[PDB]
Amino acid sequence: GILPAPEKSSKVSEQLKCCSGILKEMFAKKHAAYAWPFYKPVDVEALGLHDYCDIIKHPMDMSTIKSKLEAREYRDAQEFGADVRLMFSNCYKYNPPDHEVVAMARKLQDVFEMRFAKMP
Ligand SMILES: O=C(NO)c1ccc(-c2csc3c(=O)cc(N4CCOCC4)oc23)cc1
Repeated sequence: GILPAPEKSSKVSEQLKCCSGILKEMFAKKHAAYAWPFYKPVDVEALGLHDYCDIIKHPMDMSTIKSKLEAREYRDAQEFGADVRLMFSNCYKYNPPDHEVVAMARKLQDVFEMRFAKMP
């Protein structure tokens, strides 16, 4: 009489799974030509990015987003899409428009939005 056993069902498994294959596709060798910088966290030291810490308050990398997935730390794809768009925005936030890394970020983001938006 009380027992509701109610909840927005799983399916999000199918989301986070689909959110996966995206990233798995995002790591693809064909997209390597512009995905490789974003594979691992930016080495401000090795890259000498003196002010990247003062600006990028919440840096993100594809490797970092990948770990949260395996950790089931993402509630849903919207959380998942946020870290990704968090990754790019930093590329946009830190550097000038005409820079190459932005161009690499954009073509990578283009692949993302297509598969991402075409989730059911
Ligand atoms: O040379 C490399 N590996 O051997 C390398 C280079 C760049 C990155 C990278 C990924 S994201 C990101 C970023 O946000 C801004 C910047 N810059 C802003 C100035 O132009 C050159 C760099 O470096 C990155 C990662 C690895």
